Amino acid sequence: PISPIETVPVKLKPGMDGPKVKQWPLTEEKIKALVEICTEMEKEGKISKIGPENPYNTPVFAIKKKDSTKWRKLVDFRELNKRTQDFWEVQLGIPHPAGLKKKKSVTVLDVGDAYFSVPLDEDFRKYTAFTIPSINNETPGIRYQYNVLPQGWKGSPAIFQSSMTKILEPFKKQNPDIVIYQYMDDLYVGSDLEIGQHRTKIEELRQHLLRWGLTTPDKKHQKEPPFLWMGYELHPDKWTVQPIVLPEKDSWTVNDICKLVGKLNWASQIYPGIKVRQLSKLLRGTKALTEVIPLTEEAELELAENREILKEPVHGVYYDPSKDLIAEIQKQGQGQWTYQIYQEPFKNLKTGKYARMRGAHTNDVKQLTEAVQKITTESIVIWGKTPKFKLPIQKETWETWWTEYWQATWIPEWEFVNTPPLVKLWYQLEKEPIVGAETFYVDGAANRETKLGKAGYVTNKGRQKVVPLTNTTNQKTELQAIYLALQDSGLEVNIVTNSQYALGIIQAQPDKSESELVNQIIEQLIKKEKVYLAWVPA
Amino acid sequence: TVPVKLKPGMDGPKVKQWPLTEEKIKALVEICTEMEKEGKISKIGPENPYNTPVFAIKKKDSTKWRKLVDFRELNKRTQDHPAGLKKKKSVTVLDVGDAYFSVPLDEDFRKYTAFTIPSINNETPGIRYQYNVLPQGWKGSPAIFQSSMTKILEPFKKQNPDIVIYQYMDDLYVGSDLEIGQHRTKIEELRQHLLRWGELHPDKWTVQPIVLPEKDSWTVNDIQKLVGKLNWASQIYPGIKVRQLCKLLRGTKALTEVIPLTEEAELELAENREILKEPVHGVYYDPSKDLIAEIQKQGQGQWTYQIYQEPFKNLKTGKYARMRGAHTNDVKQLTEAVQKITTESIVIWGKTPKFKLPIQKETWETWWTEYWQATWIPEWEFVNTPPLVKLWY
DNA sequence: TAATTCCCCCCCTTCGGTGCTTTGCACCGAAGGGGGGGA
Ligand SMILES: Nc1ncnc2c1ncn2[C@H]1C[C@H](O)[C@@H](COP(=O)(O)OP(=O)(O)OP(=O)(O)O)O1
Ligand SMILES: [Mg+2]
Ligand SMILES: [Mg+2]
Repeated sequence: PISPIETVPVKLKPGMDGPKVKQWPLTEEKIKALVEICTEMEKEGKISKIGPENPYNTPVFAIKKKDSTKWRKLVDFRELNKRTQDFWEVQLGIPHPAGLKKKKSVTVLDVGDAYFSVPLDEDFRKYTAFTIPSINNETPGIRYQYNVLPQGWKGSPAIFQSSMTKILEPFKKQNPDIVIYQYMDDLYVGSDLEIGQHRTKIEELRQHLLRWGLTTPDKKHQKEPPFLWMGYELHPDKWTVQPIVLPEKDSWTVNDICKLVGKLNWASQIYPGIKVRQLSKLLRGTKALTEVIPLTEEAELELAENREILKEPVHGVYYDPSKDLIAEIQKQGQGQWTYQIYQEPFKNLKTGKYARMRGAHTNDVKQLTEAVQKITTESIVIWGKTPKFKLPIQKETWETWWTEYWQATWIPEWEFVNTPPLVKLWYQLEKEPIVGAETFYVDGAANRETKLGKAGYVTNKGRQKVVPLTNTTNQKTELQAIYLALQDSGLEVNIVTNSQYALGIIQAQPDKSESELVNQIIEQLIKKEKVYLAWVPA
Repeated sequence: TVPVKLKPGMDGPKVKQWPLTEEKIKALVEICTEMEKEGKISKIGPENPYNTPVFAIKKKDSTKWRKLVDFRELNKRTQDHPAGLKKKKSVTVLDVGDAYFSVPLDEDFRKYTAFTIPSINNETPGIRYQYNVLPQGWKGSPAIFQSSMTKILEPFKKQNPDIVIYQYMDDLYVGSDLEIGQHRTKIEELRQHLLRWGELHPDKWTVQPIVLPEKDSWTVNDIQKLVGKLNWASQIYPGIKVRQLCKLLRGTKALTEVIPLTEEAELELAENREILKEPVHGVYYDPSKDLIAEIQKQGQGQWTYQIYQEPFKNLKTGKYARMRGAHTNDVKQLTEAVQKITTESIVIWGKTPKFKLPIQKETWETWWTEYWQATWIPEWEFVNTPPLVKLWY
């Protein structure tokens, strides 16, 4: 039936009238199902027949309902959505099974015909009119309007979520020792009661829901483990993901690569060691989503490793608030990191990866800090607290990094774990000039019109070298001059430049960059033994 | 007093809510249930398209929680100084924010004061509330209680027309020239007077000068380090020539070579030291323009800051030394420095400054709420490039 | 063809803003596209 809950008042934007879009020609097999569904809904009173007093119209269509022989009826409300007032969404995330706790009794429930059990605002019903075209040809068409929440409207989900919360609140008030997770119309109920006393509480909840016009059919009422919930399989002592199937083909297109990357990203939440960078690099520069992409050798190796990782049964465990949260981080190379969150050794609560590249130039310390921050934020949403970190970096390295850095940075309570490869800085700049070494006053200028430039130097001993350049900007000749100084010198060298841009790049101690000149300079800096950089105004 | 109306052409706040920890969620739920029970806030639905963030802070030495709302976007869209508070021995700040929770808010305007409380692990969709009374944090809220405010502390004001009181947001700054044991007694009398009817030292503030290095022997590198400082300082102080110190920097020489100073260069150096020991002339406060505050990290728990309205025209320069989280926590020290600078700026001029924080965005948004202990929130932006050699200050 | 809405995540691409002086080069940050998952 229809809930006696109050309706949410809605309105149109000022100056907008309403849609008048005509209906596109529908197929016969869809038309018959639409007619049957509409007849049933009109019998139950969810839609109302409309006449020649309503000038609005909006096309309708239908799709298939998951693993069922039923149909889902939808309306293309794009114009009405354009002219409809703005809402504020109340759903802020998705519950995770790793955030659950161990309960002695569990039940999963689903509400049948969720949207069609919530009334729609009376003054807004005239804008929801639609027409069901005749089979082939016969009558002009039967015109209806909606009395309940339609599927396809921009305001329906928030209204339904608020109404469901309002309905559920009184029951949760009187039973504070029963855990209820609600997502849209899906309900997960957990308790520490005996099974016999758990069934009675479930029946009382079902009666309370029915009193408000919401039905819970026995088809989607789960009573025995394992339980299917939000794409996961829940067992009494462990949880896992529902089976993930990877496409197995010999010719790959851009769309197939996109879907495979998405599936691997989804699977990387419980399977440890998933890497997608080599597969993801193939998406750069391609345009059409049907173009055959020849797989490289660095991507085939990644695919072969990920395929072997997913051949083993992997499960998680539930949260225990009486213990500690431990997150351990490992480095995989090429700016990729993995992490595991657990409470007891060799029993993971969850796993994850981090491979974002932020900035033109960076080192290993900054990426580790970014990964720590991301893990901290994720652990606050799921568990509400920050874990203890196990980082592969020496305490002396972090101490000497954060004290000399010009920004402010911090890492929460952590301890060092000796698992190679470790995080370290590859070179350091002298704080004082080196006595008994060449000075290498360098310079470089360019012309902005011809886009031509030069970069040279001179030393105290008397050596000079000038190298003309081409197709370079003004702030590239300075880097070229610094590279020239680093090349034609010994192991210990002073350098005096005229540019703050190059000095600011170099002083951050990068080890990777998107520029080949900076990458050359990084290797030349690692090669040397003692380097000092000084700036002088022009 | 019927606040009415936003700024012409503006719409309203539409800011999302950041996640919180379990203790903060529990405290917020406990506070909001009691607040709703007394008619201060009311539950709303999704048809209200406005939102502002909220969180909670534990005040020092109180062992209780306070709820804070980020009413920063509402303030800029809303339509419609004692120059003796800086010269005062002891100044105290008192919380008078609890007074606003008796004056109701206009029916037309309360839709803009909407906020959402999240849940741990997203077990339930968020719960929304809107204010029925004047909220704590909005700029137009004290400007309504002000007419009623001009009459509460009058039986304490005309008695002793020496104490200077000034109100910003929810805070009352009260200052006198009494002893630390008698100023406290007068503040206690004011507390009693407030109860029945329903420690800063500004004189210890000084600027931070620019000091030129003093040495007996000067190398080529040392001279190069000095000319680079004088060239930058010539922007703030017009009249510095620095044309003889660069004459002995001609030619290619080893950085560790000792250059004897010419007497002409010595005279120039002494005169430029003399023109650096005086305050800058030609800088005034424009009440219409905004204030900008820059912070630089110096290491070993030392920070420097500059407050100015126009580039190279500094209104104040200062240095902050650490006291909590000693060389262990950096976000804590930066947060404390920001709070201190904001407090100093409210006592003078009157407008809170806009901060150029020397931090990354994500770490700040992650960790700044764990140490904040004020009731106002200044607007800020983050810098990314290295500022300079940073030895100017 | 084939058609809808809301939420979370990842990865790639464009354009606007800033600001250093270089007046347009270099760097960064949002919004949009594709894909995964949920109802
Ligand atoms: N593809 C979709 N488009 C629009 N709304 C959708 C879609 N899928 C789900 N919803 C919304 C509307 C549904 O009423 C609500 C709950 O989904 P679901 O339980 O699968 O369907 P239902 O409750 O209408 O039918 P059933 O009787 O099979 O449970 O979520
Ligand atoms: Mg379902
Ligand atoms: Mg359902």
